[PDB]
Amino acid sequence: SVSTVAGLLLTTTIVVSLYGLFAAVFAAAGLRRLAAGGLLLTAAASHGLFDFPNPTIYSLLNLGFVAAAVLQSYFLYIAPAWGVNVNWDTALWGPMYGTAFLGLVYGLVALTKFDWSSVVDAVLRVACWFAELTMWFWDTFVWKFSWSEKTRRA
Amino acid sequence: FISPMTPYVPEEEPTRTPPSIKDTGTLRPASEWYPQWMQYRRREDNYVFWQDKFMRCSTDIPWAEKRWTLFSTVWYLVQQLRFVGTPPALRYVAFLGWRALMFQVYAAHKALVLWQCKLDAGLARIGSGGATATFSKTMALRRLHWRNSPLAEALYALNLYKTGRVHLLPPVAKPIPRPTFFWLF
Amino acid sequence: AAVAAGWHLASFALNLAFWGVEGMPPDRYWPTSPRIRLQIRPGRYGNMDGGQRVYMDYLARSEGVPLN
Ligand SMILES: CCCCCCCCCCCCCCCCCC(=O)OC[C@H](CO[C@@H]1O[C@H](CO[C@H]2O[C@H](CO)[C@H](O)[C@H](O)[C@H]2O)[C@H](O)[C@H](O)[C@H]1O)OC(=O)CCCCCCCCCCCCCCCCC
Repeated sequence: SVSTVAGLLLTTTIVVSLYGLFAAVFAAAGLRRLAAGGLLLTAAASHGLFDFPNPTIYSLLNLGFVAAAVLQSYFLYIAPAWGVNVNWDTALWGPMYGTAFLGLVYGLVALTKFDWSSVVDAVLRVACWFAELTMWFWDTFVWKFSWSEKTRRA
Repeated sequence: FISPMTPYVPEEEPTRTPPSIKDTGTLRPASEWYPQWMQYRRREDNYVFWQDKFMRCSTDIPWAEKRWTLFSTVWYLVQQLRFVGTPPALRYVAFLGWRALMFQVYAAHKALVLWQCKLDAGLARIGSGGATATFSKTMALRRLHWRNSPLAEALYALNLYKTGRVHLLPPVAKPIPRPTFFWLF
Repeated sequence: AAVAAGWHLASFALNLAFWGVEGMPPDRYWPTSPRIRLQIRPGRYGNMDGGQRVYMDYLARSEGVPLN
């Protein structure tokens, strides 16, 4: 559910795309409604992957999800440089970019197992390196640890 | 099921230490060290004077007095300032002053109890005509030893005032248990 | 100035009424020796035979006797 990083991306996708549909469809002009109607398909795919239940049922859904996330991250990313403008309609134009982003980082957090364990390991490694830097800075500039600590064997 | 006549009165654990064997119970100061009745008892049966100090302060402490709470945490500071934070010389002169004041308030309470006996006789006359004009000496000692609740005092006074019956007494008030409110006190 | 000196004199008179050790219980959290309170013992490095002589002389001077 919400206890895994891929689950975080999926939940985020669902939330964002729900707000997207509720900001565009609920509120060549019809393509602005078709591309937001497809956000509910994106939400359906992410609610399918929310229980990723034999994994072979959702493996092909994951492959289609990541391939079309790459296709959206091509189309929308080259859209401003190809002539069309994206900044005009915020409440319409935002959630497709957002779900493409979450889709790409899903193809990075899924493809490599990742999980909260690697996040905690990376946070601990960064904090540990900063801890050794802090200890070296203290022992070299502030107060020697042989002076600060209590010498035993008196 | 196995109902033994008298309805079973549950006997809870004591919450206050029993009063000391040198106590008087009458608001009068106790003696300095020896409670003065030992001279009217045989030697080597007066062993229970130190056997009151033991089991009043070492071996029979009620567990309601060992409770750790916020109020007892605050009160430890008052007791510490009294015992190890204030000199015993000033504690001694304050002890003498408190002893003299308590003797004076005991004399005042004794005079008040005698006047309450006179009021007992007056209320026992107004309520039985003129026949009963005495007063209950056991109730006098009960007032002196603080064994009466204010409700018991009012009920007895009303009882005298409208039917007489000097020697019909209210029940003796039970000791007040130590109040406890979780972690507060 | 008399009020400030009187406050200091009141503190000193309170200490005088304290006087000595009487009236105070022994405390298991505060023994009379800091070596008891902390954990300070002599070990292999530092202690030498002559140190007994020097310890004897220091203890004689601390007790107040002019013998060594
Ligand atoms: C011949 C010598 C000349 C002088 C001698 C007599 C003259 C004057 C006596 C003192 C002044 C008046 C005292 C009246 C009320 C007592 C004050 C008090 O609060 O009550 C003091 C209590 C009573 O003492 C202890 O009291 C205990 C607790 O009982 C009572 O404790 C409290 C009494 O306050 C509560 O009322 C509580 O309800 C009640 O149970 C025990 O029962 C014992 O009685 C005893 O151990 O002490 C405590 O807890 C508190 C301890 C420190 C308080 C110090 C207050 C005064 C110090 C004066 C120092 C000046 C030195 C110069 C000398 C001249 C004196 C002015």
